[PDB]
Amino acid sequence: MKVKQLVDKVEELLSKNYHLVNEVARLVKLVGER
Amino acid sequence: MKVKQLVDKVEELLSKNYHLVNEVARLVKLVGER
Amino acid sequence: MKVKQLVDKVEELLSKNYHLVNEVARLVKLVGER
Amino acid sequence: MKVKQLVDKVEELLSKNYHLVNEVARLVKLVGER
Repeated sequence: MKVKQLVDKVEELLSKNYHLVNEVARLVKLVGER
Repeated sequence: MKVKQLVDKVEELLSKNYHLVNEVARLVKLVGER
Repeated sequence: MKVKQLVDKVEELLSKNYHLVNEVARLVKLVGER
Repeated sequence: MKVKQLVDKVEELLSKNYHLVNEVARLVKLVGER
């Protein structure tokens, strides 16, 4: 199923973005608190 | 429903991005006043 | 159609996270200088 | 919209996301060598 495969890929994309946004939030916190 | 749950997730990440971009802008302005 | 709407939102998120990460790199360089 | 349009877009997003994840890893390493 082409659409099911695409949605699987979007799900993984969204998990990767959840984690990278957390990483960025940490960097931004560290700069703020120097 | 999977697609709806993924839309909820992207919306949460869009809001988190919004506030981080705003925080970075605040910090750049402050650091530039040093 | 739910999938195309999800894909557009993921595109928006990725574009905004590119901007965020660009600005974080700029901020990190700035705080090292200033 | 055709399924093929969505598949091609999601492939583009996956490649763009790959580089985003790698840029965040690069920044996390740089900050961690504080």
